[PDB]
Amino acid sequence: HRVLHLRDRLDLAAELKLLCERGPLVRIPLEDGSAVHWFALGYDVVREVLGSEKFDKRVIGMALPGNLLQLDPPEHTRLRRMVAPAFSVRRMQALEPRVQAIVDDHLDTMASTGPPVEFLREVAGPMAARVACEFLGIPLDDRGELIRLTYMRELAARLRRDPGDGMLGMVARDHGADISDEELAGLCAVVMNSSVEQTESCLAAGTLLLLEHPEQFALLRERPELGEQAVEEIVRYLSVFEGLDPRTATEDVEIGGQVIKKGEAVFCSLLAANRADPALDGFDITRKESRHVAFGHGIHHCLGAPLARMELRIAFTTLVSRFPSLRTAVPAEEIRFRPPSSNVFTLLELPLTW
Ligand code: HEM
Repeated sequence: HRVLHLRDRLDLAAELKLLCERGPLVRIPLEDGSAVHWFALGYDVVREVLGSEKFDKRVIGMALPGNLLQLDPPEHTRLRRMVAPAFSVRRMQALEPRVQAIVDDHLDTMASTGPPVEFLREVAGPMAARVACEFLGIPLDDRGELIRLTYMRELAARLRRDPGDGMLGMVARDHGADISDEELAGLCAVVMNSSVEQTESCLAAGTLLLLEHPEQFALLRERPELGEQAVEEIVRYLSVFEGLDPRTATEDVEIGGQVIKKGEAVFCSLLAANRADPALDGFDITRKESRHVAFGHGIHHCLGAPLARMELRIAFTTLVSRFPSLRTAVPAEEIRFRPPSSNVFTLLELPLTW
């Protein structure tokens, strides 16, 4: 369903805009009669689908342990409840100064190398990866290699036998016998993946978005208290996680005024839900409350959202303050974005100068 990923730079492609005009829930019977699929395109219907207990995440026509996105209740609940305490408000507050210092480290490297910089590979990527290591509690001597590769079972088993700090230590200390080596390794892999894919892309493309709106780049500098609002507006506008794994109805269920039959698959487009409403779509960090589903909704709602929200706030606020003269080293119109795919949305490189 490639149409759900068609963009014009950061905005929706006309072809996808045209599709959204067909209403927030669109029935898509396959041309071969093999199935009936649905596109959930509106904010309310996407929330209705994702909150419903009447859908599962069955495979339809690689499964890895510790991957919450491939579990349904009650197994999903069992694993999620064991890892959830790593993201409490208490734990992000304890972690904030150390994340601030990691961000400052990478912006120190940037200011010393001097311009230009390829911001994606040289700043955003490493920053996101290093924050992930700190959150996870990766031992210092493993971080360089772990990041270079993005082994995991060997790493997870060793840390499990001697709990450290961070999320992995907490999990092994409090649930050592209830989580296997492969499941702990799977958690580690998802966190690294979500950091070097989703978070890195938000950092790089969000910097571009701010640079394309220099009034707001500067506003965040003069009013850093806007950081939290800025993050919500950035993740809404970017929608780097564009479309979700299908939800299959386990029984007939009425959604958005239509009957989704047992066995039919619903594809939620976060991109469309976040962007298709022309009314209030303009990028504006002074919006006090953003209407978006950039982190999903329901039992699979992004487990890392507290970390992502804190890391992005720290990164963007510090960046605009330390580099008021930042600008793209090429015209914004020349930036390459990855072509339509179910993979995370990202630009391919971001040359910056200052
Ligand atoms: C800007 C960055 C991020 C965005 C936009 C994002 C987005 C999302 C979305 C939309 C989902 C729901 C997928 C679905 O329901 O099919 C999700 C799930 C998840 N995310 Fe994030 N994510 C981000 C960063 C992170 C980070 C930093 C972590 C670190 C732990 C993380 C861990 C997870 C996990 C484990 C799940 C699965 C939860 C479950 O199935 O119960 N993500 N993410």
